[PDB]
Amino acid sequence: GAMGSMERASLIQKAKLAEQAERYEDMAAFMKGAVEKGEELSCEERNLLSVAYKNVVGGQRAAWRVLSSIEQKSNEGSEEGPEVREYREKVETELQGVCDTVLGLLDSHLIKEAGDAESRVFYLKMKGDYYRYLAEVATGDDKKRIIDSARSAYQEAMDISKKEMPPTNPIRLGLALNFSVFHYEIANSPEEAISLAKTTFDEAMADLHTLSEDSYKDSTLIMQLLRDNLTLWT
Amino acid sequence: GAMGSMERASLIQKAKLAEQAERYEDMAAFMKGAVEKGEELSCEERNLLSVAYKNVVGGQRAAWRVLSSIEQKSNEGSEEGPEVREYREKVETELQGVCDTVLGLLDSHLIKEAGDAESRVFYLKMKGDYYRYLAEVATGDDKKRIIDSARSAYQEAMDISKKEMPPTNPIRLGLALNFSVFHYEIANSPEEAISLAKTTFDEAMADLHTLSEDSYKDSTLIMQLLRDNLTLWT
Amino acid sequence: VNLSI
Amino acid sequence: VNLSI
Ligand SMILES: C=CC(C)(C)OC[C@H]1O[C@H](O[C@@H]2C3=C([C@H](C)COC(C)=O)C[C@H](O)[C@]3(C)/C=C3/[C@@H](COC)CC[C@H]3[C@@H](C)[C@H]2O)[C@H](O)[C@@H](OC(C)=O)[C@@H]1O
Ligand SMILES: C=CC(C)(C)OC[C@H]1O[C@H](O[C@@H]2C3=C([C@H](C)COC(C)=O)C[C@H](O)[C@]3(C)/C=C3/[C@@H](COC)CC[C@H]3[C@@H](C)[C@H]2O)[C@H](O)[C@@H](OC(C)=O)[C@@H]1O
Ligand SMILES: [Cl-]
Ligand SMILES: [Cl-]
Ligand SMILES: [Cl-]
Ligand SMILES: [Cl-]
Ligand SMILES: [Mg+2]
Ligand SMILES: [Mg+2]
Ligand SMILES: [Mg+2]
Ligand SMILES: [Mg+2]
Ligand SMILES: [Mg+2]
Ligand SMILES: [Mg+2]
Ligand SMILES: [Mg+2]
Ligand SMILES: [Mg+2]
Repeated sequence: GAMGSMERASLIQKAKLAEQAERYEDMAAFMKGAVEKGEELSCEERNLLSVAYKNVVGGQRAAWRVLSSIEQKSNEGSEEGPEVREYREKVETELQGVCDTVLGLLDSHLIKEAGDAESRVFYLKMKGDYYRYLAEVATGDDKKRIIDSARSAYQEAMDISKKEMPPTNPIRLGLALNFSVFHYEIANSPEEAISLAKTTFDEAMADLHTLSEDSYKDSTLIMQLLRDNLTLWT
Repeated sequence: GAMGSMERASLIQKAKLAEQAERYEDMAAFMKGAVEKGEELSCEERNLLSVAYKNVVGGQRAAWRVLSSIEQKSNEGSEEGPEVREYREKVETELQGVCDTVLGLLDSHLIKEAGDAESRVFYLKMKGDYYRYLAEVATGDDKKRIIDSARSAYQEAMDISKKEMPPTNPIRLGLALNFSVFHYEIANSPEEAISLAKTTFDEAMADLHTLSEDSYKDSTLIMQLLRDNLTLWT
Repeated sequence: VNLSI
Repeated sequence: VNLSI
């Protein structure tokens, strides 16, 4: 624990500073240290955690995709060495390491100690996301098992959110958006992805009349992402 | 030398892959390993080196500026802890480390082994750039000396480029652009910055008639940067 | 590209 | 902001 000597409050403060500076690797390390203090995260602190690793792994994924595309071309009239595979493997292993770290945090001990529905679904969404990222690069005997670990995490979160949260809750909507992307491009189930995105969107639309103005900006943003995926998918 | 076991050609190949993937920290490490093979860099390989560290230090500088601004506000009606200073120092020390690494490469042994004017001015520009970046964050007894190390490097490059290169050479123009930024915001000499940018621009304009079409795109881009600085400065 | 959050 | 290359 490189962050073991720093106060929890200082770690949170420095995670927010890193966010303002778009230093997401630092931000993730500070929030990892904060989690390892053993206390549960607040609503605001959970968002710092997810944003940090989302951006770290997001850049790794985009780079992995660039390299995997170059690798695919190299294996088509293409001239031969091992360098492209080697560097793709380097980025891939670094990506898997970050996913393993996030999943370990969720397992020790954020998920088990989360009692309120909002936090439980939040962390189960994260668990599904980072197993999905592992599935994006998986090609061996583990792909099928990795895919089902994502499905199982996403599904439990779905069951909780449909029981404990209103249709317009931003965490419930974000979970549904990502579970539908899982169906579409991981689980080879585009019809399930389309059905979920549409029922999710429609039921949030019919519930907007209950919300106060300018207090569901995040829910609106996610409803637009659902509409964009549907436009692309249909 | 973590790159000591990799072939020089493989390092160059992987630096280009990293560039396509916008993995600039990797790109810089590959090119550092390539330099440490002991052979001189080609024109194309020099560009890989400068682009890599330019982007690495560029992100560090932007983050340092965000934090230093927050720090400045905190020292004005502002409430008090040490966290902002601590994290600003963390980014600063990491920035200085990268600058020290680049300067060490130039000193061992790119500058001394460079005989052709284009490479000599190229590396002396880099030396001025990375001493300038050290000057941007310097506040102690070393600031004045760091500033003069930048001036001395920039000045030797200027003397060579005016003797050995045409006015529209992209390296000569880029050196002049950065030396003028040095004058303006480091050396407290805005009039010198303005005079240099204008003589640089004017003498390239009068030399365009010698160039073939679509073969000075980089020189055009830099002439536009000179015109933009002048518009801002006057 | 598929959009996630 | 001052432009460099
Ligand atoms: C990095 C932290 C900061 C910038 C302080 O906050 C990030 C954001 O944090 C909240 O928004 C969350 C949230 C996002 C919103 C959709 C952003 O909304 C707007 C208007 O920008 C994106 C973020 O990544 C974050 C934290 C992610 C989650 C996502 C987590 O899964 C594990 C599920 C859905 C979404 C939920 C948690 C959103 O509530 C807030 O409600 C947002 O404020 C507004 C006006 O909506 C704020 O922009
Ligand atoms: C990263 C390498 C790649 C992308 C392959 O090339 C970067 C670029 O490398 C060359 O351009 C150089 C160069 C730059 C040009 C101004 C870019 O021009 C265009 C049209 O984009 C920006 C780069 O950072 C680079 C390598 C930097 C230097 C700079 C180095 O100081 C130590 C001095 C001026 C400038 C010189 C070296 C330029 O010649 C080329 O002439 C550019 O190609 C064209 C059409 O101009 C290419 O975009
Ligand atoms: Cl590699
Ligand atoms: Cl720190
Ligand atoms: Cl998220
Ligand atoms: Cl440069
Ligand atoms: Mg304590
Ligand atoms: Mg692998
Ligand atoms: Mg609890
Ligand atoms: Mg060899
Ligand atoms: Mg310092
Ligand atoms: Mg030589
Ligand atoms: Mg994304
Ligand atoms: Mg710049």
